[PDB]
Amino acid sequence: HMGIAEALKLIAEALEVIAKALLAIALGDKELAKEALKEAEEVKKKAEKLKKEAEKKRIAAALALIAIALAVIALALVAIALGDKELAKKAKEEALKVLKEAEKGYKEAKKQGDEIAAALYLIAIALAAIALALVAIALGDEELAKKAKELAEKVKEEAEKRYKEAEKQGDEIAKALYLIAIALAAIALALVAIALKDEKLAKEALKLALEVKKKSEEEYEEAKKNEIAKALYLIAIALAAIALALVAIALKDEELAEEAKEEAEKVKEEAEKQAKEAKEQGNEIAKSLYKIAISLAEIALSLAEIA
Repeated sequence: HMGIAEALKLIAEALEVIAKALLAIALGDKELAKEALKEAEEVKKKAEKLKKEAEKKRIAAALALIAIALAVIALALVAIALGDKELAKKAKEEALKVLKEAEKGYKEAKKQGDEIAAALYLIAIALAAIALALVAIALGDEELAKKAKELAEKVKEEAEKRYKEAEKQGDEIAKALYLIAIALAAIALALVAIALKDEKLAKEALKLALEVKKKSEEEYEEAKKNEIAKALYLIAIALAAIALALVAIALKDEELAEEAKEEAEKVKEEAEKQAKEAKEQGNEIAKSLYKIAISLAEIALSLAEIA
């Protein structure tokens, strides 16, 4: 309850560091990169702290690890911004450590039958593939991009199958979290297409993002008649807009970049509206998630202007 809210706060903070690290890449602004770097290690330390507390007491532990994975992603971006091979190699170590913690926590969450914690660990696995995809870009590592690609395909196939089993359980939060995982899988694929200069894989990631976008939009109005599953469907839509912008970057397509930017503006409006409503009614976890959705729309806009 309280440990969940601390984790969501940190996840929001890390998303702000990622937005800053992204802008530093666009502008070549190294002061911005050093700044984000200090913020991302502050976040990772606080997140590494909350992960021990929640384990020594499960949903907040996976949320703490998500924050760690998001901090590691900001590290990989800063390494791209500064051209720092040492930092990239540090991000590689940090990401594999996340991948190990998220594979173990995912394994026992399926045995224990904890559907939300499993969906949350599966998300952290997808975050690890994203981080590895960025380390591949920084280092020029083809084999690491292939490792990332194979990771993202496993997440996709398993999130799709576990999503249909959450439809048969009436677990709408897990249904949203598995949609988010498929959206993160599309993000990892567009990054690997960028890293490999691969056009067929970007066309693949594009078909995947459009599938998630259509499904998350439908599930969002269905949930509108939860308030948490509602905000999670919005996050999924924001994450799909991020993948569209990435494919607009990888294919050098401007109509796709305009379409990605227009969806990001649409989600932002809806999230601001919903967050206003959740604030007045005291839906603190929902307000947190709508906050997270605005952050993701901001990241999508950054990429959309880079394209």
